[PDB]
Amino acid sequence: VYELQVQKSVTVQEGLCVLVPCSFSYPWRSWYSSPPLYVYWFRDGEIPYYAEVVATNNPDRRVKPETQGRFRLLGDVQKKNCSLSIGDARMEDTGSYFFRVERGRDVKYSYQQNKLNLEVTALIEKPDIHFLEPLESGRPTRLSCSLPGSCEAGPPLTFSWTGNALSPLDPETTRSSELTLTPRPEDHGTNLTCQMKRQTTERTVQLNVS
Ligand SMILES: CC(=O)N[C@H]1[C@H]([C@H](O)[C@H](O)CO)O[C@@](O[C@H]2[C@@H](O)[C@@H](CO)O[C@@H](O[C@H]3[C@H](O)[C@@H](O)[C@H](O)O[C@@H]3CO)[C@@H]2O)(C(=O)O)C[C@@H]1O
Repeated sequence: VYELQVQKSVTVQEGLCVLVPCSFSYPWRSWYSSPPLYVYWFRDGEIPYYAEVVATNNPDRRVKPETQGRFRLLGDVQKKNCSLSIGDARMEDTGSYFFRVERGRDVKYSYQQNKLNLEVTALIEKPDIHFLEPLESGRPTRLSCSLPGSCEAGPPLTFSWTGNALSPLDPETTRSSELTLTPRPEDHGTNLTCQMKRQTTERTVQLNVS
């Protein structure tokens, strides 16, 4: 009657983030005496009684400072959902984790047979630059630099574009995610680069000003 559905292993590039679909079941006498349902996600081998959750729906249980903000229980706990959202991954998060349910004095149980093995890899993916593809001189167009599979989980990502085609403008307006520019002819073929840090990921593109 105590079942938990979840893929056993998971992977994420450092700094990025992933969602772990999870479902769970437990016996419920189901009558009016309906006490609160509390769920926890702990690190492997920690004792429910004395550990800080990596994630929990209990508003009294303290959460591991390291996982606060990055490990969140998506979906509805009252609806078999134990899905875990893991953001701004860290090599440190690498490890095993188990899920626990507690409801009333009767329902108490750790799903020790279904641990979640999270593995954090090194960040390879580089940012992205998007636009309409006009590339006409004397015609301003905005660019959108963004990193794939990222969450607004941890500390925001700092932008900064580099290039010779940036001189014809204010060094200030060169920190946003988006950016406009009236491309010049000397900018055509220029090497522009968008950098990102969470408070070495670069994307350098040759400008095609027609
Ligand atoms: C079965 C049920 O209705 N709920 C039990 C649960 C479940 O059997 C268990 O969660 C399934 O994984 O066990 C409860 O007691 C356990 C709990 O106190 C944990 C806390 O650490 O310890 C468990 O025993 C440990 C033992 O202390 C260790 O020395 C050993 O290395 O591992 C054991 C686990 O295999 C207790 O069984 C629970 O609430 O989790 C009591 C529920 O009634």
